[PDB]
Amino acid sequence: MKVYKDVFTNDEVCSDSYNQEDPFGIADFREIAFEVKSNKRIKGNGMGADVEQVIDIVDSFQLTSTSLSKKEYSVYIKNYMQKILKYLEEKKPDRVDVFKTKAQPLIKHILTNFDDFEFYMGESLDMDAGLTYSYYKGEEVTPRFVYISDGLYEEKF
Repeated sequence: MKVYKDVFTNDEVCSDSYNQEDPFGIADFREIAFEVKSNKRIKGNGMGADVEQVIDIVDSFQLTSTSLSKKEYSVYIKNYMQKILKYLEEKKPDRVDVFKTKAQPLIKHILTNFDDFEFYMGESLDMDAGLTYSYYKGEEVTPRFVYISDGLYEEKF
């Protein structure tokens, strides 16, 4: 089973146990991002309850939700993109051009719709590493999680 890890913290944030789809249903963004549909999970683990309802992705990869102002996010994302580009030049130079080119419209899409998102840090809680984005599509009852693929690397157990 293949797992996806943040290139900076090495936290696991997704895996092939989840089917990947086009981010926001936009095929043109698949080149640098993908999304997965989450589902409810019972007792994944305050004073407790008998039936603890959680989101499978969050529980599985031990993600922690985090809130932040739109301005703080714009600052964070500008630096995170530079950090990824620096990383790509050093380890995956063939991705440098697409990322630089395609990142802008994806980020502009997120910013334009900033209030529709929840954000998640991985296990290391590193505010400088990648964030996983979550949103509810139409009238769906569980969220979809979007990942910026160049900020991740693949690993096999």
